[PDB]
Amino acid sequence: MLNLENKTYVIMGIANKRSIAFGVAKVLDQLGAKLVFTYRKERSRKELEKLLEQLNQPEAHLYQIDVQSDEEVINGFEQIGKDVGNIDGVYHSIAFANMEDLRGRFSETSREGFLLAQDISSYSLTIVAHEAKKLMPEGGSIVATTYLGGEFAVQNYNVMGVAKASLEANVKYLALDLGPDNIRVNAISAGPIRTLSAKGVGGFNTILKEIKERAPLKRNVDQVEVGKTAAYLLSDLSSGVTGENIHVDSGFHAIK
Amino acid sequence: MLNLENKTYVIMGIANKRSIAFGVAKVLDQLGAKLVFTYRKERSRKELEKLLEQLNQPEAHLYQIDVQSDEEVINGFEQIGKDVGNIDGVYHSIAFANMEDLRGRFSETSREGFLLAQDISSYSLTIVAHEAKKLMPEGGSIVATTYLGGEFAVQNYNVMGVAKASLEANVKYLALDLGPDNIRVNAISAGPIRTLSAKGVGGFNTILKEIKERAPLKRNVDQVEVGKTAAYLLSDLSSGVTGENIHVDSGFHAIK
Amino acid sequence: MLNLENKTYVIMGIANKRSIAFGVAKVLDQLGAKLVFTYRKERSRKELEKLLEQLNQPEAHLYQIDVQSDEEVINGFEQIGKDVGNIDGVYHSIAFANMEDLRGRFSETSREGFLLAQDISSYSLTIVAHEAKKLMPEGGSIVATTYLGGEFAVQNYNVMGVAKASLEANVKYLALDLGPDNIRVNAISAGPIRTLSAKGVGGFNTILKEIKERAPLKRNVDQVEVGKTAAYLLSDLSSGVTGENIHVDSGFHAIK
Amino acid sequence: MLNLENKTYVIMGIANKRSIAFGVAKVLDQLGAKLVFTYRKERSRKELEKLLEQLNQPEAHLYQIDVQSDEEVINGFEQIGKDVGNIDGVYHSIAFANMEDLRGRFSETSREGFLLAQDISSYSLTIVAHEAKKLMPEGGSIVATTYLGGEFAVQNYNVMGVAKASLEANVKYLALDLGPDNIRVNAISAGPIRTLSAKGVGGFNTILKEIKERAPLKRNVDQVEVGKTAAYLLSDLSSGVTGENIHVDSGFHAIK
Ligand SMILES: NC(=O)C1=CN([C@@H]2O[C@H](COP(=O)(O)OP(=O)(O)OC[C@H]3O[C@@H](n4cnc5c(N)ncnc54)[C@H](O)[C@@H]3OP(=O)(O)O)[C@@H](O)[C@H]2O)C=CC1
Ligand SMILES: NC(=O)C1=CN([C@@H]2O[C@H](COP(=O)(O)OP(=O)(O)OC[C@H]3O[C@@H](n4cnc5c(N)ncnc54)[C@H](O)[C@@H]3OP(=O)(O)O)[C@@H](O)[C@H]2O)C=CC1
Ligand SMILES: NC(=O)C1=CN([C@@H]2O[C@H](COP(=O)(O)OP(=O)(O)OC[C@H]3O[C@@H](n4cnc5c(N)ncnc54)[C@H](O)[C@@H]3OP(=O)(O)O)[C@@H](O)[C@H]2O)C=CC1
Ligand SMILES: NC(=O)C1=CN([C@@H]2O[C@H](COP(=O)(O)OP(=O)(O)OC[C@H]3O[C@@H](n4cnc5c(N)ncnc54)[C@H](O)[C@@H]3OP(=O)(O)O)[C@@H](O)[C@H]2O)C=CC1
Ligand SMILES: Cc1c(CN(C)C(=O)CCc2cnc3c(c2)CCC(=O)N3)oc2ccccc12
Ligand SMILES: Cc1c(CN(C)C(=O)CCc2cnc3c(c2)CCC(=O)N3)oc2ccccc12
Ligand SMILES: Cc1c(CN(C)C(=O)CCc2cnc3c(c2)CCC(=O)N3)oc2ccccc12
Ligand SMILES: Cc1c(CN(C)C(=O)CCc2cnc3c(c2)CCC(=O)N3)oc2ccccc12
Repeated sequence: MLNLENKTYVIMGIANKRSIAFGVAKVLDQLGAKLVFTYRKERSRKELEKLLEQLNQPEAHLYQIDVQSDEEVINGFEQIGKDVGNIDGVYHSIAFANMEDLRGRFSETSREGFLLAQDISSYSLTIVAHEAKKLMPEGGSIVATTYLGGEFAVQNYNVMGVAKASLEANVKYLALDLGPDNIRVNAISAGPIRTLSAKGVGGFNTILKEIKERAPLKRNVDQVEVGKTAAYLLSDLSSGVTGENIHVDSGFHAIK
Repeated sequence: MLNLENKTYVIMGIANKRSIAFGVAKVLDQLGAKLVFTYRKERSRKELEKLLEQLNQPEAHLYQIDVQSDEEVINGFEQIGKDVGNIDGVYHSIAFANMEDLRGRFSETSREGFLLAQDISSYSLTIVAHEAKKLMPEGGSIVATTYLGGEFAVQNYNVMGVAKASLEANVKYLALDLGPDNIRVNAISAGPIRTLSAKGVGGFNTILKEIKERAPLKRNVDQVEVGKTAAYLLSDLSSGVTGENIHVDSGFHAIK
Repeated sequence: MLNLENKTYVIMGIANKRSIAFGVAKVLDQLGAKLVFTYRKERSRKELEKLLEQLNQPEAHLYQIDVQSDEEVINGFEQIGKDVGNIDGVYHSIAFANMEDLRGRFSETSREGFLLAQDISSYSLTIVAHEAKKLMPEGGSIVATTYLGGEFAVQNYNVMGVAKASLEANVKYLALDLGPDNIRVNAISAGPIRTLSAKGVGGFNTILKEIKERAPLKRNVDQVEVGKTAAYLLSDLSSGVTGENIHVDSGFHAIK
Repeated sequence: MLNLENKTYVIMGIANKRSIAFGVAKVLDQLGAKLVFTYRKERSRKELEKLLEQLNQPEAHLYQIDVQSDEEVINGFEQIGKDVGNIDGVYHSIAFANMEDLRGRFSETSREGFLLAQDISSYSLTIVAHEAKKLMPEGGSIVATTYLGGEFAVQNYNVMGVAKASLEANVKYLALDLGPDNIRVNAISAGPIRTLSAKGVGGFNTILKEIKERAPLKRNVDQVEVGKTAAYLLSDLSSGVTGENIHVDSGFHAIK
């Protein structure tokens, strides 16, 4: 159990050493997995290669995939299959909204900002799952990252809250559709973590303080803690579990 | 309480006599409310006028608003304010997805089909709320229609399930944003009803049969039953209630 | 709709003018309903009679029923049926735990304290429903009062939180069992209100302050607001609604 | 990660080879854990010893603890601490209701039957947690078994449904109370499994058939699958997770 030595996972959404998806990569790597990484723009390839040398993987497998492009997602997973073969799962950690939409009054959200968030943060999972399934003929596990703001209205989270609720339903619909193909689809609801996606978010230290003061474990979580739950979900330990959303958040989801 | 004689409501999404929104109109009308109706295309105006004569309203207030158009939503509510004055609330009953997306494997959903459903079925509430609030300077109530498929993966509901989950989160975010303006925003989760939106949906009679056999009240609900709950939500009876999703479904939501 | 003139409701759990159940009584009374009141101990009868003269009911119908006694519940509803006839519904607002259990560490709860809370705060609904149904041969509506602490762990609520979760499940099981008899069973999740049940609860003003600062309506709710939702639930306006838990809490349930 | 060689767990509620808790024991045992077993009555000791020889544990640690007795729970965990030392966690799989209460109309449930179910199926976790914490001075993990009938009204589950809702809230309150002591408390919501607790349950094969036909994985789960999720929850893989209820049910919780 949990020896991932002959398993291969595609990880999407690493930006830097603080990325939640890099906590996932470190844990899967320590368990022996072969890892494939995707990134949005060619400008990020070098820093990502360099970051990933930390894992000492025998081969650096990196692919430019902008999930806004059908062509890039299809072509990318096809190239992954040609280069590395079939895979055992996908870790999805991609989200975006225009910054102006993460501070406004939500009622002022533009149509374009709303659809943009849905496209990147929710639809991306659907097309990734369809293309990744082609590499998983004997089944596999797909995991997406979410936040409690998809379950409750959190101040400022605004359009991303609606995008995460969409993502969370996307996970259940994919679980239903792909279950017969022995592909499980689950989410991790991570507590707040200081990453690049916290940059420009006002009052972020106040959010971190509230968890510390109120959550059952009276502390915040980190990327490795999300990564350990991701290993469980990506592995056969979680074989009977699908369409689930596991909170890795020091118990915050359970209190009011 | 519940005398709606000096109140005005805008109702969006009546297609015909079987529309859920027409059950809402009949109940509000019987309570004495003045009603304003919107419709998508000019081709539908005459049948809608004719249908609405059944309510014997002293004045027929009807406006062409395609919620896919920012201009039409802004201009429409502005014209409503000029013609009838301030309003007390809005009933939103608008949803759409391409039919091909309501029978597929969900994983095969196109980007365009996904975003289309989000645009009409979820974003429409956001822009309607922003424009309607301009007519509600002393506050008001906004109600949207949803389905259990936004909370759970239901077979075939597919892209509409993700759109309804988005709508349901939209309701909570709007409730948070507009609460300080004394505007409440709530949803009704209606059980299945044979309307125009059931047309082409395979196995619809099987869905109706399952409710009859399994729901606590052992019967299906109707449009007037949704309308009675909509009156409660649109009126001051529900003054302490916002961001809520009330199931009008014979108890089906409560069983498994 | 909502003319309750030829309807009779039994209200259980009024202690004084601040009781949530008295907000319910005032609203139902203003709607024209005939009301029957129960109370635990004979010592409370006079103050309750006096309090209830405020409603100017043509007849004072009051019954001593300690819900810990099967005999008193059976005999009480039987006497109600003999004196007033069949009823249209029951409003249940009864809860108790030993004070020592509402401040402890929850893990230190005694077996006796735990079972006491379950007995009064949850089982009471089950036996009341069974005895009340005998007075509702053409159907009716039963409503119970709950708190968000039954859905989430709230500090200090402790054994009452477990008792309310039990009550909330009791409501769904009763809804399923009694639905075929056209008896609906629902809960109201009231926000915090300064009543006799807040007495001795440390930090209660802090709880009230958090709602004011964080809930969508940025204010606390009152007993009349709960009473207006109770009228909706007790009346035919809510005819398609059962096993539901409606939050009357300024939207607090919808945020995090 | 997940090497449980220097860890000790107490497992409560094994009846025979089909017990969910025995699936838990097999998985933890294969991971290298030392196991301690409890049982209700001395009559069961021999069959349990014999069953447990299958695990080839170097020492057979078995204790008679009837969770209805405060003395037996306190004395039992105290004896466990004296014999084996500190422990790393507890797996709780104990439930009971009178059979007459699992087929009735729920509204006919006796006070004694209701409280009995609460006592064994819910309060037992509270006292076990308080006594077990004494053996976990550096922290630990407590896991309880639940069923979807604690979240929704399932036909016939009746008083056990209310008992499981109570258990599920018990888990959140314990998580809050014990979090500062670095003790995590979580539940597993297992899908239906043919065990001794299915004996006498009418229509059990129909329940199993519905999962197979409707759940995302289109199959039922087994005791080992619950055991693998229990290993995750009992180990440090789940370090940021508490007050959670993980569904091991082929995705059934996610559909309607
Ligand atoms: N940071 C937090 O507090 C939490 C974040 N989350 C969620 O976790 C996920 C990842 O968050 P992060 O905080 O680790 O984000 P960050 O470190 O900024 O990584 C964002 C990645 O998302 C990528 N990304 C963003 N947009 C796109 C796109 N259109 N196509 C492809 N990738 C895109 C972004 O470029 C970048 O990856 P690449 O460098 O591989 O491209 C997101 O889904 C986020 O919503 C959940 C709970 C708490
Ligand atoms: N029928 C059912 O089983 C249930 C439906 N619902 C929901 O109820 C709402 C209304 O459903 P309905 O079943 O009454 O739908 P229907 O009678 O077909 O009315 C649809 C309306 O939605 C309108 N509509 C659709 N797309 C658009 C658009 N882009 N802009 C403006 N209006 C649009 C459509 O034209 C039409 O109204 P107008 O004739 O006023 O335009 C929808 O939100 C639907 O998702 C919920 C539970 C159960
Ligand atoms: N106060 C609050 O913040 C909230 C209370 N609630 C709930 O509302 C319900 C009523 O609360 P309250 O705050 O109005 O309580 P209070 O005004 O103290 O009334 C308590 C009643 O509950 C009665 N009661 C208590 N125990 C028993 C018993 N064993 N048998 C019969 N009645 C019992 C108590 O005596 C008394 O009524 P009578 O005077 O009619 O007997 C309770 O179920 C409570 O848990 C919910 C949300 C917020
Ligand atoms: N079987 C199923 O379909 C499911 C069961 N569950 C739950 O799983 C748990 C265990 O179920 P099981 O189906 O494995 O039950 P079974 O194999 O009959 O074991 C019951 C144990 O619970 C014990 N038990 C029962 N009552 C008591 C008591 N008062 N004190 C101490 N132990 C008690 C019973 O004796 C026996 O253990 P011991 O032989 O160690 O004593 C229960 O909490 C049950 O509610 C959840 C989902 C699906
Ligand atoms: C917590 C929390 C986060 C972290 N989190 C859970 C997120 O999901 C962040 C998602 C995100 C998506 N798009 C952008 C940004 C963040 C900032 C930079 C940018 O230009 N676009 O973001 C918030 C935004 C507002 C309020 C709270 C939060
Ligand atoms: C129930 C139920 C409904 C009713 N319902 C709750 C809905 O929300 C229907 C929404 C809907 C949206 N767009 C379209 C259609 C229906 C049919 C005609 C069309 O061209 N587009 O629709 C289903 C579709 C699949 C499965 C179940 C259901
Ligand atoms: C809010 C809130 C309440 C109000 N509420 C929702 C309740 O349900 C109160 C229930 C209650 C039950 N039994 C007793 C008392 C209160 C105080 C007096 C007594 O001797 N026993 O009580 C709390 C107790 C602790 C923490 C928060 C709260
Ligand atoms: C599923 C399912 C189960 C399995 N399950 C999840 C359970 O939790 C069973 C719990 C249980 C508790 N007490 C007793 C029994 C079973 C049968 C023997 C006895 O004398 N008492 O039990 C049901 C009972 C009715 C309906 C469905 C179910």
